[PDB]
Amino acid sequence: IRVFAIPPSFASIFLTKSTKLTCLVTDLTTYDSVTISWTRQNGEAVKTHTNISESHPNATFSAVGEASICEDDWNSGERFTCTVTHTDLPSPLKQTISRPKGVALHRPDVYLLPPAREQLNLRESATITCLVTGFSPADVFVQWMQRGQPLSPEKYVTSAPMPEPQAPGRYFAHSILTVSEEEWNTGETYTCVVAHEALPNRVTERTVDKSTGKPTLYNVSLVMSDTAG
Amino acid sequence: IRVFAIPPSFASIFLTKSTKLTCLVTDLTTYDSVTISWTRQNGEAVKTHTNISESHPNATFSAVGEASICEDDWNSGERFTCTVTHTDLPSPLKQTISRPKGVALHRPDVYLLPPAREQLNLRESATITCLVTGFSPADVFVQWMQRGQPLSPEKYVTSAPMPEPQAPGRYFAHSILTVSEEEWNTGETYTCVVAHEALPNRVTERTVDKSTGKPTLYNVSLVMSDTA
Amino acid sequence: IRVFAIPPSFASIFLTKSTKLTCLVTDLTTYDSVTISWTRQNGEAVKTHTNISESHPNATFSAVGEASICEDDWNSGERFTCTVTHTDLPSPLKQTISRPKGVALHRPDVYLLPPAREQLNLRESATITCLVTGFSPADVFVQWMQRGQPLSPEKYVTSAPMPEPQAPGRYFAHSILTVSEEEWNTGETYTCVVAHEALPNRVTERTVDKSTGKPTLYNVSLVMSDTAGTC
Amino acid sequence: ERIVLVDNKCKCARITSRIIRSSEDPNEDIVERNIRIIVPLNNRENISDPTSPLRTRFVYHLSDLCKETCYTYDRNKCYTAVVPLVYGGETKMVETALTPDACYPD
Amino acid sequence: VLIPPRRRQLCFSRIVRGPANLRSLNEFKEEILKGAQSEGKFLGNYYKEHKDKEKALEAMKNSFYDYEDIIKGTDMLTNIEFKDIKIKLDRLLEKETNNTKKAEDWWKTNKKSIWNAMLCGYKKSGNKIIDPSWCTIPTTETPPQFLRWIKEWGTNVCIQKQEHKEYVKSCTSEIKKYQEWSRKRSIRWETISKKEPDANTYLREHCSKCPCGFNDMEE
Ligand SMILES: *[C@@H]1O[C@H](CO)[C@@H](O[C@@H]2O[C@H](CO)[C@@H](O)[C@H](O)[C@H]2NC(C)=O)[C@H](O)[C@H]1NC(C)=O
Ligand SMILES: *[C@@H]1O[C@H](CO)[C@@H](O)[C@H](O)[C@H]1NC(C)=O
Ligand SMILES: *[C@@H]1O[C@H](CO)[C@@H](O)[C@H](O)[C@H]1NC(C)=O
Ligand SMILES: *[C@@H]1O[C@H](CO)[C@@H](O)[C@H](O)[C@H]1NC(C)=O
Repeated sequence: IRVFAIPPSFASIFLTKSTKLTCLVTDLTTYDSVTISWTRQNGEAVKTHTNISESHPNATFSAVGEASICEDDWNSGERFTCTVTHTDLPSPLKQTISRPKGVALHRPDVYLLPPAREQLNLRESATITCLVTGFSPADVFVQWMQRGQPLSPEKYVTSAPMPEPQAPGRYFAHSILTVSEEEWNTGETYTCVVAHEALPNRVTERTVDKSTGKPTLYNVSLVMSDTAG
Repeated sequence: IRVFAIPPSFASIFLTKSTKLTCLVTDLTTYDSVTISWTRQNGEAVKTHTNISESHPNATFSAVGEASICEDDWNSGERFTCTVTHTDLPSPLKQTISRPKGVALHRPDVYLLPPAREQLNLRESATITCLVTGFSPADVFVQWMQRGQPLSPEKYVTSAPMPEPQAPGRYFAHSILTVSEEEWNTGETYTCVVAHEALPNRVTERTVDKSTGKPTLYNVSLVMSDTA
Repeated sequence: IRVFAIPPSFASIFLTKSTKLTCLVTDLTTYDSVTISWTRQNGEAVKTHTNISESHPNATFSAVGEASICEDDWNSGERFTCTVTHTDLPSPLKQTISRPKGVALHRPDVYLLPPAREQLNLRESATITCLVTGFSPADVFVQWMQRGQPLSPEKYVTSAPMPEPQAPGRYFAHSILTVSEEEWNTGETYTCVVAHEALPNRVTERTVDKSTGKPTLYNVSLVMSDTAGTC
Repeated sequence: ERIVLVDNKCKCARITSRIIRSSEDPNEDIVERNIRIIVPLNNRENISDPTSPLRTRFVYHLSDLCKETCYTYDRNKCYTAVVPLVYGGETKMVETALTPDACYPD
Repeated sequence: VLIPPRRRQLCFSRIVRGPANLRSLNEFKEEILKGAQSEGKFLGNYYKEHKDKEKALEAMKNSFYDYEDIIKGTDMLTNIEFKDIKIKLDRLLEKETNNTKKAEDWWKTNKKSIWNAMLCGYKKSGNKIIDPSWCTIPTTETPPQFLRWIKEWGTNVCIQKQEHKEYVKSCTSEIKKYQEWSRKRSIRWETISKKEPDANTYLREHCSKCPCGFNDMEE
């Protein structure tokens, strides 16, 4: 009966390069061919929704309705409303969702910290934590790339955004790429791709190698005793 | 009497942030019953059109009707054509704009070479150079950002994408940026944003700093004697 | 059917010690009706087309003009016009080429950059770029060498001059050579030459190897003997 | 007060045997020989030949320069070598300018 | 707008001009703006004997007002001087102090306009005594000389035109090679066209050394 409206998150729009508007339903009796649809400000017809979930064993059906839209309409503030039409439903239900507005844009600061020297001595793994701090709103898509190729999401785990103590609006995040020390002693890129609305081009990178840092190591080795007077 | 379609290149799409489609009429004067409509294979030419250009003494006007469409939909090759019906030429003219699928997609390997130490020693000005290599489509767009803020296109000059003889299917392009030595020694970090179609994220960055290329190991050994 | 008059490249001015003008027409049918005369600013025409080379794989007509003129005469600013009377052209056309007036002379500072550390880490190829900065006039000529052996023209590719953003009068040019990282790791020296008017003897060269292009390590064995050395 | 004993420009050295008066009382005045050397750190082995190896060793026996394996280009002198050039298959020799700044025709 | 050599004659310290922010305004921007005692190389190195003593100090007056407008809205369009963060370095630190005073409210080269007035740098190398009448321009005066649009213009004729004038009064093609400043007068005339009618009257009556200069070259 009750319906859930899912606005596309920054990860969804960015990861798939397309805007997915899914409308799932919960607490709905199972029945074949459940019809769901979105509606825009002009009420134009949506793309025929597909990939509808099957009838769950718990006698609750989830009718997911996805429509592909151009990013310009959603980023212009135009609002969408999901409508549910079914015999089981007592009457249609309308839920309107739009891009939240009024939040001040702030550029993330992507600082990338190399693994602690202590962790290397354990010889088991190395954590290359990418620190995305000082960004608003609380919607960032942190991704890791090695040698220009994206790394599997299994290796890196990204903490959800959380408020930053110093300022109210600001937030921060993390992303830790566990890699064996052998993969890190040999110089490897390990770029931290950070995608966020406030950035000039919606992306930022920070490369880390064993070479990055490494202050100049002077080795003055002077023999002076050759002088005898 | 022909209409020349202008497919906004990847550089224009990235700079303007939106796909603004324009087809320009050449060597033709304005006539009644002028028609413009972006027609795809499906035929849903329902786009809005605004700011129609007026007749040009050289018979070259745009009659431009701008529209907003997804990047990916255009990448699918919708082949938009602005149908024009003119009194002198009863047959409508078609001008397709689309991405040829034959062209490969090789990601640029953008490299940022700091200024030669021979420039810094002379101590007048340092010319940072960004080297973009290995991209098959000739639609690179390079921006320079200093301290996280874009720099005006005046400060740097991006060489047009030229063929790479050593790689038949890849082109290369460079974009030098010159700053005062007192500014480069300050420690400012210049980031060479390179925007390209083939990139997995459509954008790549390389950072050059005062200390990007430094001798990691100084090995001096003074040997002072008293006799020969 | 396109004919373009090529201004005299300084490479021909200096290395061949002569001035040659080539107003060549291509993509046209072979009728052998070309009458090319390089008329000067004055009424007299210095020279006509010589050594016509029609032979080409495409079998299309190709007539090349020539004009042996004094270098000082070129520097005086006299203009020369090439006229083509081939029936393919609807009407004869004259292509006037003149030496630019008031061009400043500025030295072409040549800076040779090594391949980026990250590029060498790719272990596939290494690109060495020879940068020519702050030169006027825009014309410039660049070649490459390795231990005294000039490389093939295809291996090194150069860029056309473009304006220098800070100095509108000056220009800059960009030449890049690629080699296997093993060749670079071997330490083989690569030398870039720039032939341009502003230089004292019109040619300057700079070289780079693995040990001098932003090297990681400075291996010094500084030794001093007989410190007193009274005299 | 400096007496510049040597100013050899190849093996850059500026030995100055300047006398320094000691405090307010003379008769213990100290004499000092300031051997100021500027090692180039980047010049090639055969400095006139750019294709030669890099100087990883710099001998500064002060006896010899008081009274040659040149290291640093002198300001006045021009160091140069012939170079091969190819334009259309012709290999023409021509003089180079390894120090263009000080080699203007004068 | 024709930027004079204010690009270089401004010798800000590395900290303000660089990306690094400043810790405390009371101690670092404090000590760094004075840290530009290096704004005393006019008579120290260049104007030591090139020109009369007064002009060297006049050039400092130009830098001071330039310095003042860097702190608040100059017209350089550069990430280190205008549209820059150094102006934000000020706003950031004062805002950190509970918005105690806007950079354009106080500390606008008004509350502490005096600084050293660069005279220490003048005295550091030139070692020339400043006349009492000469000592009030390197420090604050009520006139701001109008947002640099007509002061940097003020400086153009003070040297860049009058010295070519006296060269002409001192080959004729080289003398006639001083008319390219006449075309460059047109675009800046358009700029000022955006009080007095045009720029000429400003030189005639606002300025002192300007009337010596010829109003128009015109070959
Ligand atoms: C290597 O060093 C030697 C001296 O130790 C030099 O060789 C000659 O230098 C003179 C100086 O003008 C030239 O005229 C000769 O042509 C050089 N020798 C040869 C065989 O060409 C020079 O400094 C270095 N050699 C070269 C070839 O550059
Ligand atoms: C440091 O210098 C010592 C003595 O000069 C030498 O034995 C050692 O190998 C050097 N270490 C380096 C260059 O890493
Ligand atoms: C460092 O210098 C010492 C003595 O100068 C030498 O024995 C050693 O091989 C050098 N090490 C490297 C890595 O160059
Ligand atoms: C470094 O210098 C030392 C002393 O001259 C020498 O023995 C050694 O072979 C050098 N090593 C390299 C790699 O240049």
